[PDB]
Amino acid sequence: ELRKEKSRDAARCRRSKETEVFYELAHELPLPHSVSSHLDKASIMRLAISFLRTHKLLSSVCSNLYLKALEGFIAVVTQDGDMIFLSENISKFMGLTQVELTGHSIFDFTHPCDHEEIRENLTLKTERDFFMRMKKSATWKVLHCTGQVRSCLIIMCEPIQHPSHMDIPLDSKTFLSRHSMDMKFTYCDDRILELIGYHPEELLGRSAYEFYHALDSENMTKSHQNLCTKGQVVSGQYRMLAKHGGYVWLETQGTVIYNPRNLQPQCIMCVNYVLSEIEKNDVVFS
Amino acid sequence: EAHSQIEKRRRDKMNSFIDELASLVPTKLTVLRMAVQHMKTLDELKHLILRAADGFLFVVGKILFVSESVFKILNYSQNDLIGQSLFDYLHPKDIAKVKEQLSARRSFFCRMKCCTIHSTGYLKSSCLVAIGRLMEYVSRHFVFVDQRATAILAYLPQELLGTSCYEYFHQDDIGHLAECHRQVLQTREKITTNCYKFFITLRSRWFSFMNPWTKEVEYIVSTNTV
DNA sequence: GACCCGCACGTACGCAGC
DNA sequence: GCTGCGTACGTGCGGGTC
Repeated sequence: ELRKEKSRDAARCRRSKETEVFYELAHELPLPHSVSSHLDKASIMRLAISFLRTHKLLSSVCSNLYLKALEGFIAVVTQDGDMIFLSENISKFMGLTQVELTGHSIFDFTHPCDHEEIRENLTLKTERDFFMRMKKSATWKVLHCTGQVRSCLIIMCEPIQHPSHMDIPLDSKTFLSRHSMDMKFTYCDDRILELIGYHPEELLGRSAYEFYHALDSENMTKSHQNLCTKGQVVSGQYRMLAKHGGYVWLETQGTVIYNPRNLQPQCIMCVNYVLSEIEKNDVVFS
Repeated sequence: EAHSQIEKRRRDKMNSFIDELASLVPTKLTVLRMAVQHMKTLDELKHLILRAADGFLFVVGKILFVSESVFKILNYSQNDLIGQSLFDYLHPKDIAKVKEQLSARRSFFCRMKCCTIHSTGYLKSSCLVAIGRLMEYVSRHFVFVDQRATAILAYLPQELLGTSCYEYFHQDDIGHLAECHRQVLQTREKITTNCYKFFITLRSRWFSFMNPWTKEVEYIVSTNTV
C-alpha cells in the first residue's frame, strides 16, 4: 500500500525534468524561433545531430552570392544513406524544406530497386559522376549529380526542365529535333542549314547510330540505355558529321513523354547545342 | 491491439539516437545536460562549393568583378581584365553569341579565350551576374573510314567504303577468321584476338553493340590494331 | 462523423548497501 | 538477510486530415 505512492511521485518529477531538458537543448538551433520550438520530439534529436556533424566534418577539409546565381542546390551524404546539409533553395526545385529532410534516409525518398548504384557510389574506392531519380501523392522526379567524395560526398544538383514550357532564351545555335524509340531520325528544325547544312529529305528513317565516331558510339549506347531505364539523360561529349565529312560537336539533354491513355514511354526528343564550327572540311568517312 | 510493434520500433530509434551522441562529442539526462552545454560554444559555403563544381564567379555588363584566382581556369590576372573589355578578350564567334545573349535564367556555353565554359546566371543592376564552369585505326561495318589507315595499308577511301570485309580479303586464313566471326557474332562484352593479315597483320577487337530497345543486334565497332 | 499517430500515465524489476 | 535510484513495457487519451 506504500510502494506505489513513492514510485509515482518520483516518476512524475523525472518525466517532467527530462522533457524540459529536451526542449531547452532544442531552443538554441540554427533555425529561427517560430518554426523550431513547436516541432515533434523525433526531429529534434536528428536535427541537432545533423547540425553537429555539418559543423564538425566541415573543418575536416576546410583549411555572399554563391547560392543565388546558381541552378539547383547543394546536398551532401555519407555511406549510411543519410543527408546532413541541404541548401535553402531546396524549397523551389523539389517542393520540400530543409527541416524534414535533414537526417532522414535517402533510401526512403529515392526509388526502390534503383539504389544499388547509389550504395556502390557512396562507398570508397575522387571524381564520381552519375544519375539519380528522387521525389503524399508523390510524383517521381529526375535529377543530375556531380561532385567530389571525401567518408562523405558533396553533390551538385541540376534538374532538367521540360521543353513543353521552356523559360530560357534558346540561342541561334540551338536547333531542335525529334527522334523515334530506336534512335532513328524523324524531324529536324529549319535552323540547320547555316550551322551544318543538311536537307530534310535525307533526315528520315536512317538510323541515328551511324554518325557517332570511335568511342562516341560505345558511350552514347550507355547514355541511350540510361534514357531507356530512367526518364532523362545528359550526354557528355560527342560529334555528328556534316554533309561534306568531318565532325561537328553537339550536346544534348533528352526527355521522355507519357500518355494520358497509356503507360508506355511514347515519344522522345532532344535539344542540341552547337559547340564548334565545321571541322575536317574536305575528308569524308561514310 | 497491434501498435506495440510501431511503438517498440520508435522507442528503439529513440534510444539509439539518445545513446550514440557520445561519439560526436569529445567526452542520460546528464548526457543531455552536457550536450546542451556543448551547443553553447557553437562563409562556410566556400569550403565545399569551391570543391563541388569547379569554376569561378565573374560579372558582366564592361566586366566589373571576378574571384581572386580566376587564372586557375582562365589563365588571366586580376587587374588585366578590370578596366579591360570582355569583347577584346573573346573569340569573334562567341562575340556575336554574347552580343545576341546580352539581354530570367541563362543556360549557355562559351568558347572563351585563354576553355568551352558552361555558365549560368541572371541579370542585376543593365548588368549581369553568372557563375562559370569548365599503328592503329578505328572503323566498322566497312561503312566507315578512319584517319591513319589510308597511310597504313595504302588505299584511298575512293576504293573501300560500302563493301564487305572478305570481298577483298585474301582468303589464305579465312577459316580461323570465320570461326572467330561466328564466336564474336553473339559474344557481346569483350572479345580477344587471334592472328589475321592483309601482308599486313591486323589483330581485330570487335565489340558487339545493340540497340537497348529493339532487342536485335545491328552494328559492331572495331578498334583494329597490328 | 471518424482513423492513425505522439505524448503521457500506469506499473513489474537489476542494482547497493546497514 | 530485506529498502530507494535507474529501467522496461503495456494502455489510454487526446490532436489533425480527409
